[PDB]
Amino acid sequence: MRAKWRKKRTRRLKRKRRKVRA
Amino acid sequence: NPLTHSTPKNFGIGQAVQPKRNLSRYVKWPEYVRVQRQKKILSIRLKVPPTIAQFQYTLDRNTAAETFKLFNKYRPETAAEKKERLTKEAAAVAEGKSKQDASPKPYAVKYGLNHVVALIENKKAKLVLIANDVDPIELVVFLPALCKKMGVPYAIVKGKARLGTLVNQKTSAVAALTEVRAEDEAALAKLVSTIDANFADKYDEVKKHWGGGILGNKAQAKMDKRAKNSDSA
Amino acid sequence: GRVIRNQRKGAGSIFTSHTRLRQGAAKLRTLDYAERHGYIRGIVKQIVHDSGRGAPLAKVVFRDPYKYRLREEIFIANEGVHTGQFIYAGKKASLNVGNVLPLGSVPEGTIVSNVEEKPGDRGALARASGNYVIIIGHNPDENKTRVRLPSGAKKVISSDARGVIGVIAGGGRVDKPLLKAGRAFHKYRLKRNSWPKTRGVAMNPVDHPHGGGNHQHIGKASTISRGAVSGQKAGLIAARRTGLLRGSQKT
Amino acid sequence: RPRQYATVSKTHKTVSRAYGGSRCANCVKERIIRAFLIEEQKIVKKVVKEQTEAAK
RNA sequence: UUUAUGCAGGCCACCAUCGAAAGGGAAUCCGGUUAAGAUUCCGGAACCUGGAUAUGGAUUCUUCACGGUAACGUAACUGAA
RNA sequence: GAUGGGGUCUUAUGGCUGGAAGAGGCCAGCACCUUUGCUGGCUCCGGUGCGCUUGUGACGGCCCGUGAAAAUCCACAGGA
RNA sequence: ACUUAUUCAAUGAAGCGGAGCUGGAAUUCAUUUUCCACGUUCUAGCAUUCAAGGUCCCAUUCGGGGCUGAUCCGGGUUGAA
Ligand SMILES: [Mg+2]
Ligand SMILES: [Mg+2]
Ligand SMILES: [Mg+2]
Ligand SMILES: [Mg+2]
Ligand SMILES: [Mg+2]
Ligand SMILES: [Mg+2]
Ligand SMILES: [Mg+2]
Ligand SMILES: [Mg+2]
Ligand SMILES: [Mg+2]
Ligand SMILES: [Mg+2]
Ligand SMILES: [Mg+2]
Ligand SMILES: [Mg+2]
Ligand SMILES: [Mg+2]
Ligand SMILES: [Mg+2]
Ligand SMILES: [Mg+2]
Ligand SMILES: [Mg+2]
Ligand SMILES: [Mg+2]
Ligand SMILES: [Mg+2]
Ligand SMILES: [Zn+2]
Repeated sequence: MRAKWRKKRTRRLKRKRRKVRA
Repeated sequence: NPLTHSTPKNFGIGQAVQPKRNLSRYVKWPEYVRVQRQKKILSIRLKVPPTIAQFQYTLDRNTAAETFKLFNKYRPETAAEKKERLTKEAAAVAEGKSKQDASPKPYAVKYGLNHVVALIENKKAKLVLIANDVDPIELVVFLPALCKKMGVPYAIVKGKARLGTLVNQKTSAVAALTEVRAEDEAALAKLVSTIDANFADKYDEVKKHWGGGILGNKAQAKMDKRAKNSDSA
Repeated sequence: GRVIRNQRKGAGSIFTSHTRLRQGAAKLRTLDYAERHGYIRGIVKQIVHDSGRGAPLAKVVFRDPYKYRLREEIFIANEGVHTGQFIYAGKKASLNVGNVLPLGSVPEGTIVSNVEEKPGDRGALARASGNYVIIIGHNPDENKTRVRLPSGAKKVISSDARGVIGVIAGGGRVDKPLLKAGRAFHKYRLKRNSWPKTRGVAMNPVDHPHGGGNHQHIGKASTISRGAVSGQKAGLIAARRTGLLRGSQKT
Repeated sequence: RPRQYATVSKTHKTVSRAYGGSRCANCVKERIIRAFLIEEQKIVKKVVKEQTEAAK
């Protein structure tokens, strides 16, 4: 882990900024 | 300016990690690169018999430029111009019934190995250009001696690809002017007066000289270091 | 007749060396640039025991000069090397116990070990416990050093060859009796299947040249020609002499 | 066990020092001391080897 | 953000695969239940992995926490190659 | 840098609480073709040990024997 | 004797050869013949982000690029035989 964990972290942050873009 | 500092790194032997340098001298190349380099190395480490390196004295770039400028005036007809030519000749034999002679007589450079060899044997060639990079060299090693025997002038020139672009091919490996127009026959004469001096008149002395036998850089430095070692007096 | 035991040894089915508990091949550092133009410093992190080997090993850590990383070489530990010690390997290295100076840069009488035959094979000579190579002399012209080997032989190797300064640790091992087939068993159990050994004279003639007879006896002479063939070389191969060695051997 | 360290927080796996969960406190102390001391020694070696051959 | 995923880049040099139902290894227990099944079904109570994610809490105007001399502590208290 | 005085930590393990008494167990009484139940109580407090088995810890002995590897997971340095 | 055939060995083919700087010795018999060097040795630390700096451009801005830092030339990876 820590690698898929970092990738999940960046995926969640990218989804958060992409949905708050609007 | 007061926030920056000069670190400079000690790139000594045990001091710091070396920077990225140009390691092109130490690249492990593929075998095709290695063979295509070591082949030309081996072709000069050996004493080549004079029939080879009767090549390797090529035409200088000025005379090569002017002779290709001459040869480009006499270029074989491409497919499109040949097609409109033959349609014109069909129309001409339809209207006038001319014996396929409405089209004028061609003036084109003759090419193809067997073709120009037969032309040389029949003494119809006025000037022959022989490419220097033929990969079986035995396709053309006999051509200079044959040209000297038949008395036709030859020139060993750089680029079978250049001859190929001259005759609308990829490579041609040989070219020959067999009949020129009166507008530049004098240019052909002043050109051949230097070409024969470069090749034909130097033929019986290049026939005796063995080329090759050239050492590498490290071995050359080693032998001349031994020379200036023996030069104590 | 059958295929005899020493003839079977070369197939390497059950006669391979048991290499499960070995730390790796104990080689010298590669002669890259630093070792032949200056020196480089490593550190002995741990001195460990190697299975099937009488001499202890030393895990020396160097820095890679071209990439940011750490390289770990396995040296054979010389007698006196301790943990935390700085090992200096190179042409400009100082003459101390544990350093890997080339043999061209050491004076006569220097005691070295793990010596290269040709520069770049990373240690071939004097690697057993307690052994060492003496430097007899140099030849600057025709750059060769003459050395005395543990066998008493005198070799002439390149002065660019390297060697660890000192004596291989673990010396005096064979001065202790094993006292026991069990101890010999446990010694060979981690080297290879070469123990116990049945005498060929106690076998049958299908099994050995010496086998057979109503008494245990060899029969023919036990000295075998060097030009003999496999299956015949059972005995003293190409013996120049035999019997008890009295007097000096005229070495 | 090594997989269980993925479930606990950072407090259970570290202390609040440099080389926290990696090195001992005394080991951190002695390597700090070694760093500072021999960098000072490197400075004084630099200035003395400079000034000797600057004079000569 | 014609848009697909090329071109922008950047990192990386192991270098197939098979090989343990006793080696290594993420995580489950109790009670009950059938003619014959159970750490597998029923009831209750948990745990791990993977993925989505919002709220609370924590932290910040001294931007990425404080306390303890210290060993260290805590609910958290960015960290790529 | 002992003993001593004061603290820090690993939580194997053990204790209390939750889980959880509602479960399970032991009894009593009331019952009825019957599915058969239903209703009550009690389930508490200790002690011992060169004991047996097993796990673990700190040690000590033995070796020319020093007694697997990888996957996997975490942490640290660094400062993008 | 040579090296290019052949053969041996290593490396993630990284520093080969020649010349040149900058120092030391060097005797120079005119002006320099050469020869040695040409960043690391009390200490179980650290050393990585095309490298900081200097300099020159861009169009300044968020930065970007070149040279030097780190001497040139030969592309023979390096030896042995
Ligand atoms: Mg055996
Ligand atoms: Mg026996
Ligand atoms: Mg018998
Ligand atoms: Mg027999
Ligand atoms: Mg017999
Ligand atoms: Mg008998
Ligand atoms: Mg902690
Ligand atoms: Mg498998
Ligand atoms: Mg398994
Ligand atoms: Mg298992
Ligand atoms: Mg195991
Ligand atoms: Mg059953
Ligand atoms: Mg269930
Ligand atoms: Mg807090
Ligand atoms: Mg105390
Ligand atoms: Mg527990
Ligand atoms: Mg048992
Ligand atoms: Mg190499
Ligand atoms: Zn420690």
